[PDB]
Amino acid sequence: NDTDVVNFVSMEFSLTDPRLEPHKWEKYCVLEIGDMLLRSAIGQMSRPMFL
Amino acid sequence: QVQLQESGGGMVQPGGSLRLSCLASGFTFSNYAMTWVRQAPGKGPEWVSMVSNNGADTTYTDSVKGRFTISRDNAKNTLYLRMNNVKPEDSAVYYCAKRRYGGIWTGQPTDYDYLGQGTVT
Amino acid sequence: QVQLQESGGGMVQPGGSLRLSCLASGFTFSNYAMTWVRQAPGKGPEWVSMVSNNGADTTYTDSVKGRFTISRDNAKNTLYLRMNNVKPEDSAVYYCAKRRYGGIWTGQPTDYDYLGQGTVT
RNA sequence: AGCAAAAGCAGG
Repeated sequence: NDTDVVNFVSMEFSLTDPRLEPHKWEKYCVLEIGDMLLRSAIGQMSRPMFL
Repeated sequence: QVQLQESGGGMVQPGGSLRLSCLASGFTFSNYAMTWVRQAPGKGPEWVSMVSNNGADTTYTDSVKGRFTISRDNAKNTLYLRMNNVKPEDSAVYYCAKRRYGGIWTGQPTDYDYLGQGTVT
Repeated sequence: QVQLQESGGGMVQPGGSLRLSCLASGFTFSNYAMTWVRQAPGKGPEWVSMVSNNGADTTYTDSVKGRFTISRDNAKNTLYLRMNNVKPEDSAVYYCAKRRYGGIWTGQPTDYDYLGQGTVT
């Protein structure tokens, strides 16, 4: 039937860290995937990358 | 005496091209490697490119690969830089400088001489 | 009275961009379709683009598809054309004109009005 | 585990 649920897993990359707002997700499962070297007007940010 | 006067800059539109020229006089040109180093208003300078004496060993920043092409002509003792696909963040004052040594990798990018001008878009 | 004065042209380098503007006055702008037509020195003009009254139906020449973008603003009663990836052969004198009808496909591209300027690269 | 709800999926 059309009503039925289908389940799956979803991976969407993310810069902003968790633990700033751990209430927003009680459901996520955050990994670390290293750095991405963002370029700001001065220097380089080099923030980590989480998934 | 050693002086570096650059030109060719001006206003352009995003996604365009520009051909920066640098004329050096006063020293032995073919012996020393050359560098382009830019500075955005507010942020300290960042090296743009380093080019060899032979013109065969060239190196660019991690954010400008594929968009830029540095070269030099030893006859008129001059330095050419072709900037294509100008991003809005490349809007800074560009600088032409003459390396301490004749190398490119020996030592971190720092210079010991004067400067000319640079335009902004 | 009806007058078409255009500007925005100039020198550029191959692979750059250009933004041509055309200001028309004296008639009802939103009613009539508009056309950009260029002319190379020596060859009769060739139509570049035809733009609708709604600004939704646009058509370009078979050799400028993907490189150009025509648009219009009804407030100032003006016509804009953004050219990217300037080929060396697109170097011609551009013409801004106001179609006989408010349509694009009804009838072959020919105009009955005045002209401004067009630059060359 | 999840989805989402005053009941169902998470295969038959």
